[PDB]
Amino acid sequence: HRIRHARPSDLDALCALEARCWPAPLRASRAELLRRVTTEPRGCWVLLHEGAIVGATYAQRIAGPAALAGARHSELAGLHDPSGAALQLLGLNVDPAVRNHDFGSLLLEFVLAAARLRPGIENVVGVSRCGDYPRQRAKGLGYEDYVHGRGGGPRDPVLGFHLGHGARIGGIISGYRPEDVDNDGAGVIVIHALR
Repeated sequence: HRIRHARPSDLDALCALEARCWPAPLRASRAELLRRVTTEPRGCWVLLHEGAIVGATYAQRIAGPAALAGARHSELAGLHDPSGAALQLLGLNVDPAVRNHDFGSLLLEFVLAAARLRPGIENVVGVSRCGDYPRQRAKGLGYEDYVHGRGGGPRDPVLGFHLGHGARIGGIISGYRPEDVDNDGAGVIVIHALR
């Protein structure tokens, strides 16, 4: 394994990794993937396995956790605040063929460790999602109750990824990502406190 900063040359691999991790409606464009790496150059990392980019994390520095209120998924570049006290996770992709390596938790704990070494960063936040909500929507369960685990069943795997490491839920953004039908267009704010 080897983790390094993302470079504009990795764009073809970052798009290839994006296509394996997400279906067509949920894929970032080549322009957006380039927008992230060039806007926050020292805030994006790639994970190399067998000489290939099997993992990628994007992030930008914004004002704080409150800046995500009523934010759309596509209209996120405007939040960039280089003097802000919080680092926003724009994405964390791990190739589906390397899931048994637990590389996902490695990239997350790497970002959390790198953010605690940058002066001024107080929180690592992001707008997560639910991977198995439609099975609960058919049971009558609401999104907010399912997200907060008040339904009785186990926590959502995509949310439990951040909850398991130490993230607390910071709210739900209605209509955050209208093409994310499995989440009813919603988005869950997770907050990784650092101190």
